[PDB]
Amino acid sequence: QRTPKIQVYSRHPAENGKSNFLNCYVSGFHPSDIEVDLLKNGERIEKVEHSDLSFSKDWSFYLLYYTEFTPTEKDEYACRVNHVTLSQPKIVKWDRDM
Amino acid sequence: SGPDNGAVAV
Amino acid sequence: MGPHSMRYFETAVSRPGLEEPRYISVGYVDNKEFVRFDSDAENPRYEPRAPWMEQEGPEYWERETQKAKGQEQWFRVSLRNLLGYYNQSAGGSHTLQQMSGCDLGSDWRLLRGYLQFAYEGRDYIALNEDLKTWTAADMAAQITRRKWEQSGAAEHYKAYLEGECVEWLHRYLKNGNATLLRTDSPKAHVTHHPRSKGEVTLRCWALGFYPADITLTWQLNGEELTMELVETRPAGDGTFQKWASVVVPLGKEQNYTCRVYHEGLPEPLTLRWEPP
Repeated sequence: QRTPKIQVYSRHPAENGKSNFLNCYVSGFHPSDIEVDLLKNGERIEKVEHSDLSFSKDWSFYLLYYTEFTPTEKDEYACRVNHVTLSQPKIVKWDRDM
Repeated sequence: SGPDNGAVAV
Repeated sequence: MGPHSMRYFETAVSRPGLEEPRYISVGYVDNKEFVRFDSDAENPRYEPRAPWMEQEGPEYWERETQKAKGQEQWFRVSLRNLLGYYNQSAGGSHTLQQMSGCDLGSDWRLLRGYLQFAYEGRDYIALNEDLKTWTAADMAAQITRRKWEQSGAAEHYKAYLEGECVEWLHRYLKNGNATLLRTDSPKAHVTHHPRSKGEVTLRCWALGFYPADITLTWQLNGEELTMELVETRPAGDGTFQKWASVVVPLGKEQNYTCRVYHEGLPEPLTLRWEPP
């Protein structure tokens, strides 16, 4: 299967207590329909924005989901992707070092 | 300016 | 980096039921989106996506919008035909995609022309580099290949690619000059991540750069190292990010150098781990 690849990362280098943007870059998937959620401590963040549908030279689709956020020591951020090629939700945790 | 694929479809 | 280019990436997705397909067309100049058409919009029309496109008057937008309405119908008929070729159910979900465009040479003439299609995300039929012959990828595409060899489709697309494609690209490069000539150089730094077994990961970051073209390398005492490299990713502000990491021995971090190559830089950046 042509499953969605995921990168979860911040727009700027993370510093606890400083406002930033959390990104989930989902790519390499086909067909185009997909459900992407950003999670905070396992709960869906509302009003997450996303880019318009685009595709790469290998035909696969890609999207950027993002929200404003403030990194902290203990809040756990993640990206959850649901797609027809997956047998289950794909969850990738945000790691400020990656 | 994009292509016009014309009258003949796949 | 490289020749100037224009591409149109077009997609139609059929929807289950009596619902007509969704058609999206995206235009790019030098790998940056500059126009978009989406049939799901309240008022479907081509829209400027790069603000320098607002140098075009209302006649341009009307003509391109009419062209998109024609392409949308061509994709609708083509999706219906493909159902027949592969003996699929009439009210299902299927995707037809096209890529078309040109690269310009030093004589402002066509360097390479591109014209290919995919069905369900897989190659279907493509125009070869000669702009004269077709590569059918599977057995259903043989039906299309015969039909298009008979209709002279290659000549039709060769004329667009060598003419209109190249001429409109030259016009867009002139109008978008002030923006297209802007580069954002990468800001680079090295981070240190201790591991078990006396090893350390050194990660070389390149942040906030435009265009996306970049090279990151790691060297041990000036000798190249063949390293984990993530795919270039958007920062969300129009610029890009990338990093490259290596696992090194503890105590020998200063023997490693990262080098960043990008067109915005007067020279490549060389850097190393800077302990506090």
